[PDB]
Amino acid sequence: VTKLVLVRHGESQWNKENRFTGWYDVDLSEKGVSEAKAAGKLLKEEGYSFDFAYTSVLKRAIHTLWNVLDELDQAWLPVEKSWKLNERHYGALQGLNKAETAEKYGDEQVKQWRRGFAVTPPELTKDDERYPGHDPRYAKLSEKELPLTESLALTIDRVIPYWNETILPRMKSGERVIIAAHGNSLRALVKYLDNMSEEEILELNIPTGVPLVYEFDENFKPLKRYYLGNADEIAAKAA
Amino acid sequence: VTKLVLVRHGESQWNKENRFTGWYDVDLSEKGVSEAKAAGKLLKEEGYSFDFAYTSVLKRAIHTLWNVLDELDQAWLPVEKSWKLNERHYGALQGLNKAETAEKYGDEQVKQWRRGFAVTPPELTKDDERYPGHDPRYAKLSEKELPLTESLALTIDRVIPYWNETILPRMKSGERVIIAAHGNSLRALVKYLDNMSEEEILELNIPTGVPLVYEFDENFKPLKRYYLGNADEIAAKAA
Ligand SMILES: [Cl-]
Repeated sequence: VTKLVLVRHGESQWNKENRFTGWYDVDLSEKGVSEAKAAGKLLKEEGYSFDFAYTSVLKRAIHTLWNVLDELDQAWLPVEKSWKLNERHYGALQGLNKAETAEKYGDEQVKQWRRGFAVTPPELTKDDERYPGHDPRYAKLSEKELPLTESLALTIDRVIPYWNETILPRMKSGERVIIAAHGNSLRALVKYLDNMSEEEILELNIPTGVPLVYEFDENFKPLKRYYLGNADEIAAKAA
Repeated sequence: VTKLVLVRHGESQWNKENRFTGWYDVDLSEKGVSEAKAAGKLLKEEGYSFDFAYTSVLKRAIHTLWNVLDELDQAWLPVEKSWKLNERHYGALQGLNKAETAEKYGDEQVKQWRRGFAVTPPELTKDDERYPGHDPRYAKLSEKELPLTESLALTIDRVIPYWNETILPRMKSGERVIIAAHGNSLRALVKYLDNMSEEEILELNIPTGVPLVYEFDENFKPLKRYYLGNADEIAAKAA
């Protein structure tokens, strides 16, 4: 049995401001730093250690991973940082306040923009300051890879091949992997591993700062998955 | 003209205790964290940015690099962490107090153990708790690669091939490199780049927390090297 550990980052400064974030590279709040450190200490105490780590190119995830690795005394671990694990891109909604947006355009419209499976937020133009093409960390991306907007469906289209092309082959080689990433790139991955429908994934929100452990059989079929930590605290956070 | 930036980490807790450190994985003090952050801010203000970073597997160097990358807003940068950039291994002296050692064995003997070019500190045995073979981050090393002790000469024997086999080819490919490392692994590299003799390198101490910039010609021969920062502060630190 091979284990995989997933961790969603904690509170960012834009979560405190209630803003759509997407690929905007906002930092963790002090509270989200504390959540990362608590997750790493809990992993140590439950006896987990790793051989390799994946994360995104967004600092709220990278800093989560760095804090977890420090609590494990594994700052030396090999790390790969990939845009393919980035949060869903929120198009022209990036930076707007969610409550103000719901007031101006309607609650139902925001519910569709946030959670309709293949519904896309309104698009950026390439001349917008927020277009990823202007940012040096995406220098190697093609037009087609640079998003103007993403739904969960489009997020799935880029996270699952990376899982299949890169992360899963490394696990098959016997390496113990940790992934530190984001709400919708982890909803994408969990939808796939758990064979969930569109209707099922609609309801799922992964709790922040909570280790999610997958067990895989000899054929790398998932056998079970579970959270580490205080059950009442975690289940509340998942709501 | 291609540029390379070197940075030595700052004060560790064992530097404050005046202890031989070597491969012992001690953390930065608050003062050494501040030095890392100051070096990164200075690099930003002087207009430097990077495409790739190398460091050791020792957290005082890794944490220096992480703080520098945060000040540059390049936490997303690809990082390679290699034991081949580790500090010189201090053998059985690791953990001892330098002043107590000089008292018990003599000042001249400690001067030879610290700085005789090919003089080796007294050796560990493989059963010692400090033997690197017991530590998971060296799992892939051979007996021959696991040190019992190192002189500067032996440090050179492992740092320069890594430069020639790995770092320099990446620079030739047009990538802007930063290296965050240690006193004697950087003395090894500077001896080589500056074509210094044994007598010359004896005197050289690279100041901590100070960007050292190399310029390379079209044939990757070094053309010049210089420090960034306040000259009086740096020259004092170099003493
Ligand atoms: Cl890293």
